[PDB]
Amino acid sequence: MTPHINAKIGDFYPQCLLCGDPLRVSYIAKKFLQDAKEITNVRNMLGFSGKYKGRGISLMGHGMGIASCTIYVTELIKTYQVKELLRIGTCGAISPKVGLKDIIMATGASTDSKTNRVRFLNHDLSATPDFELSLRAYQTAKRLGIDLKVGNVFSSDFFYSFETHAFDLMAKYNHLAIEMEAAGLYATAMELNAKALCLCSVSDHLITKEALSPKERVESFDNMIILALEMMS
Amino acid sequence: MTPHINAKIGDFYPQCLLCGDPLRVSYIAKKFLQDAKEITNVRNMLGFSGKYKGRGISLMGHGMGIASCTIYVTELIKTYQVKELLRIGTCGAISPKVGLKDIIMATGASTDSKTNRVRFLNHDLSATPDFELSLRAYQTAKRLGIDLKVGNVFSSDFFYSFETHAFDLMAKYNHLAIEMEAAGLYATAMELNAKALCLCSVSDHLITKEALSPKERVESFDNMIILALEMMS
Amino acid sequence: MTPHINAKIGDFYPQCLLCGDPLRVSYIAKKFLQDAKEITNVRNMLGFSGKYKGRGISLMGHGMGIASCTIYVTELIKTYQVKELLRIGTCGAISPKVGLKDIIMATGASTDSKTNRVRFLNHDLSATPDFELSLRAYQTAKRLGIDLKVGNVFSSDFFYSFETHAFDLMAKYNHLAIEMEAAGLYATAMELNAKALCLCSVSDHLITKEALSPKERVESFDNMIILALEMMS
Amino acid sequence: MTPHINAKIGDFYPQCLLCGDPLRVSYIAKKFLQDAKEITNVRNMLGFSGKYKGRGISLMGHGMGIASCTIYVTELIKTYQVKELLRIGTCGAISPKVGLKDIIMATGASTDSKTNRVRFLNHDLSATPDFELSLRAYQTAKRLGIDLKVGNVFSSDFFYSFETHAFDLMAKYNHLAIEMEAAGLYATAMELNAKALCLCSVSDHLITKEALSPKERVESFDNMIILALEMMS
Amino acid sequence: MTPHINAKIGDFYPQCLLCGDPLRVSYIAKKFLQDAKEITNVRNMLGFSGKYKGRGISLMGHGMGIASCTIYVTELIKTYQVKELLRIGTCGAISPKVGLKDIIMATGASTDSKTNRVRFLNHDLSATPDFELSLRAYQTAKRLGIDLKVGNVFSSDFFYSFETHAFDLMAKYNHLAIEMEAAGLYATAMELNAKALCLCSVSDHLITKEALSPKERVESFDNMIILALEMMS
Amino acid sequence: MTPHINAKIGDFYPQCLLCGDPLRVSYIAKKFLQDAKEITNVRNMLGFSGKYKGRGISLMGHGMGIASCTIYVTELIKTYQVKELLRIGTCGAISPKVGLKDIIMATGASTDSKTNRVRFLNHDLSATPDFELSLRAYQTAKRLGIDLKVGNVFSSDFFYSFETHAFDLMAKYNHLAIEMEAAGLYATAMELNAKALCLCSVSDHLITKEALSPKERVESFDNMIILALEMMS
Ligand SMILES: Clc1nc(SCc2ccccc2)c2[nH]cnc2n1
Ligand SMILES: Clc1nc(SCc2ccccc2)c2[nH]cnc2n1
Ligand SMILES: Clc1nc(SCc2ccccc2)c2[nH]cnc2n1
Repeated sequence: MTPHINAKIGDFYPQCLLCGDPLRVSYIAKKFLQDAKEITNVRNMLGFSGKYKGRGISLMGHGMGIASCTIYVTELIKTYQVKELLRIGTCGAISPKVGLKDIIMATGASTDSKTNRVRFLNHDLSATPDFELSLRAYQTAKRLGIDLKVGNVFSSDFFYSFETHAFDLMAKYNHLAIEMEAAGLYATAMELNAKALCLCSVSDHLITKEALSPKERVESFDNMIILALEMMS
Repeated sequence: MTPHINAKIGDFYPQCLLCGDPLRVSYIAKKFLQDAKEITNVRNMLGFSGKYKGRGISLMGHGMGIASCTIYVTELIKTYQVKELLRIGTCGAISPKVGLKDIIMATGASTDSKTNRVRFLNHDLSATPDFELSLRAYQTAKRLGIDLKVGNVFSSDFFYSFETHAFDLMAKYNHLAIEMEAAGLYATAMELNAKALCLCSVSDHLITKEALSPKERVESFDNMIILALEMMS
Repeated sequence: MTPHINAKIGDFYPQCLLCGDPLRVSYIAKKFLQDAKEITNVRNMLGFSGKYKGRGISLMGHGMGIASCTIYVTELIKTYQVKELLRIGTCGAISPKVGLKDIIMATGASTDSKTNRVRFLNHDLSATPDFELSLRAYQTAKRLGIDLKVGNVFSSDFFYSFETHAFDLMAKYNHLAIEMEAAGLYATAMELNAKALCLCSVSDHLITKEALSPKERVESFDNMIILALEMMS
Repeated sequence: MTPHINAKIGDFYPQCLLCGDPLRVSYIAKKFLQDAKEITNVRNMLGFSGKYKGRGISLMGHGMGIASCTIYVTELIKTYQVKELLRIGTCGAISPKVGLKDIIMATGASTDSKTNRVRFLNHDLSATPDFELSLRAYQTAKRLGIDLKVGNVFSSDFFYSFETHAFDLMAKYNHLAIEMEAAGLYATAMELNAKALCLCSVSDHLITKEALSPKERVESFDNMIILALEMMS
Repeated sequence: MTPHINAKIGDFYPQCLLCGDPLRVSYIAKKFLQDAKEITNVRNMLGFSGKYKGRGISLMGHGMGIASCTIYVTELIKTYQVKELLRIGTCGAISPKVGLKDIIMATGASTDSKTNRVRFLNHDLSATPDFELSLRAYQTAKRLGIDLKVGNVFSSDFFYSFETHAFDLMAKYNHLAIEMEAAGLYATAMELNAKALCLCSVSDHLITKEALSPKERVESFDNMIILALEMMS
Repeated sequence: MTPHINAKIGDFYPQCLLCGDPLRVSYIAKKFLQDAKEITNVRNMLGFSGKYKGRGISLMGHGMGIASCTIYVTELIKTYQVKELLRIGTCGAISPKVGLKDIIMATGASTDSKTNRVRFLNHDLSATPDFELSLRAYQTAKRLGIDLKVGNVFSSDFFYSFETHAFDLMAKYNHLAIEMEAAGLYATAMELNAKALCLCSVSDHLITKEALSPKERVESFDNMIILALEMMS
């Protein structure tokens, strides 16, 4: 066991879906998995293992922000032997190319965090997902007829940004939305030689000023959840 | 009313005790408060309002990491009108000046985060608590017979550090322990003109490798809890 | 029409293949294109327009280094209306996952340059290629029987590195090879909403010290050239 | 002896008051100490030892700026065995919370200097005073009926700032005034395990545009001087 | 031989003139040198050796940007034994002190590159030329009656700057013009204990909006070329 | 008229000689000037005006450190209309190219300070002297039979360095000696369009550990003083 996960070694399948919200994770387990079992619950951060269309898959909450996400992903890889990590989170749209509830695949995660400079020689680590997972997401979305939006996200240490004046510049450089964990997921999976990808659905729109309720952030994104389950089967 | 808290405006008392672990918040509510009511539970991050010696006291979990802590503290101040925020938690000791079950009061929080540079003109923000609250902590601790250890902590973006070789230098510069949120708590409270303080309990020494027993950990944390509840009376 | 290119507006096809060495551009024009016409030669940096399997294709040299590459790519997009830019070249391998005559597709370009910090709010820009172009490269490579190696490259301001001790850490974080322009190609193309990609051929392994023979180098580079010309068809 | 102090070892008492201006130091010796002796004068930087209410106390000039202050404080601690260092300087008010000639106690010293990044792993050192000295200053001011203003100061390498547009932001983050040495005093005393505190009286007001003459900067601050002498007795 | 120069050891004279444009180098060889021989041509980057007034002198192209220039200068010094390197390039005027086609001697080369921080402890390397070469240029210009403008240049990684709003500030700090290689020439020659100087003629004026054609950038600067040849004889 | 200088406007001649030590300024006034009058003494930082060979010459102390030097130099230029500023002092040699009683002329001043980044867009300012003044120094030194050693110095915020292991790298890059103000003198004078230069005398070699005798130190410094006074004639 680890300080933040109280499952047994082997309780996790090698493929794991992730959300920051452990209640979205619980929602997915109850609605979409067969024979789902809760396998961890330290700090109320739930994780589960179950089956989708006969294939074992795990689910795990990763909390909010790069530091939190790095903790759980690090332990999932090094202790629990997880090989493929698919984040399915929420994000704030800053580009006019996307609308509320669109699903974005993050081809790269820019950041205002210092974590990657600390990791990577004080240089610019371009944090990126595994290409095969990215390809699988693209192909599965096409097979399902889901309009997958593809581009960079900006992973911030701030939900309440001090730099909103810079969002248009971010969008000009192909950042479709802002969230807070992808760059940490990506850099941890690069560190540890694991396969990771980040999808996020648009829960807030900074141009149109739209925002979903907390309940809607759990329940409104079945399309992104089903996309994730299909690509992992 | 916010994406991360679903309490009604007015549910929070203006004095709030915070922990990273929402189950520790739950423990405090059930064991130490009278008439405790759960008031928020988005993302399983529990908060409560109750009374201690007739005085209204709120409790809120804030998760792991500066970014997570900054979300909750910002919303508590700006939406729920919280005025005093007392963070309690455990911390890994790195200084020979502290030992097991010591309680540290952080009069400064250094960091490897980029957040305060983003907040503060790319310069060095000295992240400090409210002085009156620190004085209140010192006077209450003396009246309870607690020998408070006072110094800096180091707030890291990394639980699994890449710089363990630097702990000794940290200790030389009067950093007694490492944790992961104090600098964000303090910078947010300075931004927003609120009173904040961080106390942390030594259950593990990262240098000597000494660790408390599980019943000593419960006992040590209860002493902290009482110190915190007494200074909010 | 620009200080560095003396072609007439309209001389460039909207799809352009790029190399750092203008003599390699010349080699490609004479060996692989039909009706090739030299269209620019300022500073001896040659560019050409010709046809491959009836399709119009342009070629342009860009010199060595992010700053040099950014000049040419900017002018090609903004003045000559180039829309797709495929960079091919050699790169020094640093990862045990690649070997001699492997072809790498860079889905991210890290850097020791300050350019992307200057472009991007002093934060970390994740410099990434156009996803559709990368997918086109992967599908074309499979149809030609090429096993494309996909990962990051590190774009350095230094040919003669002062940080050779850091190559292993670079490789750990999924940097397969080092070159000197991809991060600038990618950042310029994101700035200007153009589609860009970088492929590089392994003729030298900087770790194992293995090197191709001069006829193997020609042979390896021709395979790249054909892959590039086929994806622009 | 040291390059910058020509006193004998043992000439300094373990408690020392500091000013940047050696003529304020001389003023204090003549007006407030019994049997004051000049004990050092290299570079015209005067230092003294004498008695206040029967208790031995020393005085020393530290010149202007972090670099200058670091030199004298370093030598006072390592060669002359000084244990408690109380800076009593001047500062420029940037916050509407304070007026001309108010006395500020610096709970922390933010800075635009690079010295603490050079000292502290290129991270953010939150430079802070010794808590017991801070407490003593608070209690002595109360006993004397002095209205001690308490908060952060910003220690700058610039008296003539290039960033006056940022002063309101500084004040929002609880920086009451700007001066040029506290962060260096604090970081040197943290380095060397000594007790330090910075008090400063407001000699310039950046909101009301007030400014004292050079003579007034020596002679107008008896209240802060007497506060210092009382807390050290 | 080196990867970027295919001359024999000894083909270069110890004194070498440099331009970024290998066609300006070729122009000088044909128009001004006796018995000029082309001695290198990798990547179309021409170099020559010939005689001026009986004295052997070499010429070499260095391409565009600090990274490119660093490659050729490094190899010229370490392999080809070049002792004195005189850059005679072009630049964009940002100061009202100079006009189109003025000749500037760069007493120092500021930069937005990270290369010197990577070279020099992450501190500020003030990149400067050899004083004796500077003196020789001053004296030769006086003997020839050429009005040599003297001050700093700013060496940028950007020809198309994202910071034009800062050019007036640059000019205030005695930066007469902007170019892209001097800081790299200067830092490489400091690294390797060689003598270097940068002269540049104004080919673009950012205040008056003037700009020369590509042909004029080769042919309009005989005065700077003859100055260079005279100081090296 | 300023917080740090109490001379009357007009008391300063437009040519000023500067030293960090005000007692050295005093020494020069009494030994080398005619009709010397003390004109300022705030903080014991003495300044004088007198004549040398009938020419009016001012002297001013500037203290230790870039921040201290910048205060005095700014006030001298902006309030007292000083136009030429010649700094003389001692410096610790770090290069094998210089030895005891050599005099160095600093044609560049590197630094570990953040001041020039704050002044100059967060980029690298190459801090350089006025060229005409440097030429005047070189011509006067030759006429007096002095073999001036010309190169960079390193201006540090630290007298007691934390980076002594880096002195050799400093020396490699043509830093002949270390001192603590030249970069600030030079940056202030470039900001304000004044002519400045720094000469420093080698009385200590920080590598070889050789040191002058106290009478050799007086003798060496007098030779400097005469060189300075002669170039201001
Ligand atoms: Cl950093 C980030 N920002 C947002 S919207 C920020 C936002 C804040 C205030 C007002 C409007 C919008 C997110 N929505 C889901 N994940 C997210 N991550
Ligand atoms: Cl950095 C600093 N600034 C000031 S007022 C700066 C100031 C400069 C120009 C005009 C008005 C005010 C101080 N007064 C006493 N100590 C101090 N330290
Ligand atoms: Cl960085 C640099 N910039 C310029 S003018 C830039 C410029 C760009 C766009 C429009 C007007 C001017 C140069 N001219 C010769 N060398 C040079 N180096």
